[PDB]
Amino acid sequence: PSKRVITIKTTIKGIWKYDYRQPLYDLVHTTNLLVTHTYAFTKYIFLKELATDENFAFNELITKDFFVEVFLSLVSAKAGNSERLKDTTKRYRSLIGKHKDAYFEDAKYTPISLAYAQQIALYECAKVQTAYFNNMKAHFGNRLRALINKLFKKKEKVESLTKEMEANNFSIKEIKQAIRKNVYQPCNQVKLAITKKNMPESGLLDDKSVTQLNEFFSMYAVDYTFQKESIFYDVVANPEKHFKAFYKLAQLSEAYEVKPFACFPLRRTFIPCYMTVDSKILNYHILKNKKVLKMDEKFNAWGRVVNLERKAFKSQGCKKTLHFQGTLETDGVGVSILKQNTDTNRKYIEKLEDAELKQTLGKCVLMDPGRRDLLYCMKETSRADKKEIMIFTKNDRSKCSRHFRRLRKLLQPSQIREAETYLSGFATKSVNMEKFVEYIQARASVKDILYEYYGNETAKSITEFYPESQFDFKVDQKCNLYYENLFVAKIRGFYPQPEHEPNDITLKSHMYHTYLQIMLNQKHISERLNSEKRRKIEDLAKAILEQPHESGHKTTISSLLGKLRLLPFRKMKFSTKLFSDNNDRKLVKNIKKKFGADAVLVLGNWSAPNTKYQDPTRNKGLRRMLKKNGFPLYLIDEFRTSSFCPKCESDLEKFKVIPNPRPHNQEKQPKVLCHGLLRCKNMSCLEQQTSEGNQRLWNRDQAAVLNFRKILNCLRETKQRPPLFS
Amino acid sequence: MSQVYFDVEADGQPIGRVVFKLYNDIVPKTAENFRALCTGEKGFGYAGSPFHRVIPDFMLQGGDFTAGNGTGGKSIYGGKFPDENFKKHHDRPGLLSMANAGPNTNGSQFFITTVPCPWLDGKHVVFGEVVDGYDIVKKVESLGSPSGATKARIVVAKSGEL
DNA sequence: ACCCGGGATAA
DNA sequence: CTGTTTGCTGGATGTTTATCCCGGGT
RNA sequence: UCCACCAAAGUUAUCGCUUUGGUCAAUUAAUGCAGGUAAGCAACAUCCAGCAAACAGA
DNA sequence: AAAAAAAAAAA
DNA sequence: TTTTTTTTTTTT
Ligand SMILES: [Mg+2]
Ligand SMILES: [Zn+2]
Repeated sequence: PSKRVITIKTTIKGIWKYDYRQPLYDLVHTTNLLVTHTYAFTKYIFLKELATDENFAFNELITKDFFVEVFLSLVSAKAGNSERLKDTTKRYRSLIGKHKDAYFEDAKYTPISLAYAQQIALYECAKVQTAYFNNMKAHFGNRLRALINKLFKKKEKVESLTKEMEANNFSIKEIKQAIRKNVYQPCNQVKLAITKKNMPESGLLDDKSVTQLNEFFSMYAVDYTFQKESIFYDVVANPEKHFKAFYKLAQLSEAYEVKPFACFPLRRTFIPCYMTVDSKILNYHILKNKKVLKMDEKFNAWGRVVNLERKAFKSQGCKKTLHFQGTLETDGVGVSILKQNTDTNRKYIEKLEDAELKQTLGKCVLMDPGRRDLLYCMKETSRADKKEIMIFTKNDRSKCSRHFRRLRKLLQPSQIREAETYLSGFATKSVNMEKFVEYIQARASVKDILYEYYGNETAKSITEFYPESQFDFKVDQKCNLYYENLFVAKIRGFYPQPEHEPNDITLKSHMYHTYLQIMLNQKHISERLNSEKRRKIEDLAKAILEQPHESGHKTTISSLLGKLRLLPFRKMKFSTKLFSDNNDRKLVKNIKKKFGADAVLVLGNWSAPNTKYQDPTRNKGLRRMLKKNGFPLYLIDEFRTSSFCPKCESDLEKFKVIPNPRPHNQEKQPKVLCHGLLRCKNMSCLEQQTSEGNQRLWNRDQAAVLNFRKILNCLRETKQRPPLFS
Repeated sequence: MSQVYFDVEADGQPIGRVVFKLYNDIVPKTAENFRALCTGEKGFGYAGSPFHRVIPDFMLQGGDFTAGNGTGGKSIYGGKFPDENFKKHHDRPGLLSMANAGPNTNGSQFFITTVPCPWLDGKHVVFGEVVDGYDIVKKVESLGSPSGATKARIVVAKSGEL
């Protein structure tokens, strides 16, 4: 039967028993480090073998069976029966050992004792293989086309021809035709020749390009022929026999100074990533059991670590057909619970029909998707005297993201900044041996500090990241208490105070003790400090009473509490996901409130491409979320929908000059033309006046939605798009 | 105008009683909330709530029955209720008013003024006056400090209405 | 003769 | 015009379970 | 290197414009929404390609 | 300038 | 059937 998987997110602090938390942290850290080293060592082996002999059989080694051996080579365990090893396993182990010692010295790494590491290796190597295959399938064709264009020197030839024809005073269309029939057509011929594996017609490429093409084609077998006479199709159809060639392609790109791309996937994030916790993994590593756990006890073991009666683990879906099957994905802070229904034992409005189009009368909502204003929505019944308008901007969605970004920017220790700047001198996506080895050494030089900083949530931390730092409590206008930037609690009886500015020494020296006492009782603060530090902190607080004027106690307490300034990055990501979900639900609720429960959504056809100097925009995900909530969503073209005046169909223009909207660019370009404000050239468009020259002013989104309404009405009345918007 | 009384104990030793008179006819809602908190009808009250801020010659404060450090306090109507009126002013000592973190942030915390506070007019609501036990109020105030920290733990052991 | 690990293969 | 760390958006592919045998204890 | 939401006005369906009146869960908290005893709803991890923020180097 | 979209011209 | 090409959105 059909299979579906539903994932539910939660936190370790909620479902995980305190008794078995540290083992989970240790397992997560070890697994993440081993996976990162597995990626690095796999790329190291591939580049070492391909950099010495090009006859190496690299295509057949991209499989989970080899990645598993690579992963296990990084773990120390008691040796088994070697004579029972599989034939391929022996070759994989020999190849790994050929470079194991060199890689350990390069990365300054030692094997980590981890018994029962087979399942973890399998789970991580499956993802490694998936990443390799997906990356190749995705980008092989595009990178091949880029290399083909570079080989023919398309840009250079185009520029040379254009600059030669300029001296002859040729016309624009003549230049375009000459470029088309002198550059583009031979380039397409070369494209076809390379696609069908046959060399192009003589003279289309120089000797160097011919040699490079010969080298590229030598990667494939002599008798091997691309299926359906298309390399771009054979890559998807039979990826297995292309990986080696892909590498060569990447090399050729670096031969032309093209921007490097990650041919070999690598894990570079220092924050621990999610790992799959299985029943066997839980039994062996977390429960520390030393005997086989069969399916009969499968759930009972889970009952000894987490509670299965909570909402998170309860059955879900229609008729409760989805059940938890003892598989989790956790990184020590966030937890993903998977539920499956089977055993684990191996349109456009212009193209709508009359019946569908005419049932939306009085329910259509016209949306103009912008960049800063994500959704400008207007209803059909909107009038000048009744504004049924809604605005959903980028600030509302980016509140939490910007807050977290500013927190990271301000709280980043200088040492981490220096480490990142130093590591910036070594590219990772390069396929050259020298650069990869240099990056390995550079990463080894700063891994300790980077992991300690980013693993502060669960890893042991001793480094002092904030030397010569003094912390003083502050209270904002809302009576919220902050240490430096860490929220403590809201004081509801703070305003009542004596006359303004009681600057006596005793008050300002003793309020610190009161604020410290208030802070220490907070759960989210106490849980972050162990008894060893808490006892000393309380002892110093006691001494502060005797001598408030002394500053040494404050410095000592600040040094002790410096741990609180580190950020929970994983929990920040979890909160970001929750904030995104909350924003989606808030938008749905606002749409259902302002417009109606059964409102029909009309959205612009803008693709919202990622453009330089602007933040990423959510367009496809927005439509998917809207449809998932039951809103009928239909696309309407935006052709000439913002360059005409709805009042009289006259053209619009930009006139207002405003300082640069972005403050940081004001010092460079002080003023720019307003983009969201337009005016109608037709003077008579505005109501009667004593020749004062006033002209109607429009917000571009409002004009766009009005033109959308015009188009919808024209389609309803005639079923054809209005001529002005053809 | 109903009256309410509290029993004050320092370090487990009773020290006196304070008798209050409420302006029910002037501020009905705040007076009703204070009476409910004093009588414990709503399942929660000032019983055991400490005086967490005593500033000598300035004020005594209390009413935090959820955290005991000024960060807690809830009213019968919910988290907070709007200010009712300002028909009374801080012109004489012994006045009992509500502490707040700004407009429309009234909760359960209350305070008693030992000296005139003309600068607090229009910022907080006055809804009671001390009718007896002002000597006990001064006795407790003598144990206060400028920062508000009390030299000993002072809590309300019993409360009642008359 | 009995029991206790722990790597490795495998659908 | 590039690089490191983080994040936002979009595309693509998965999400376990006995059984065998050598070495050790003894 | 910043900007949460709802309404009036300069004003004309007026701008990363401005003055006002109203809301504040602040948050380095936690599975979220909606319901009052339960009860219903909600796809997550990795990699890759673009873009954004801090710094560095042509 | 720079990314995708509907639809037309060219072979 | 496939590749450029015209016009427009968003904003710099
Ligand atoms: Mg538009
Ligand atoms: Zn007009």
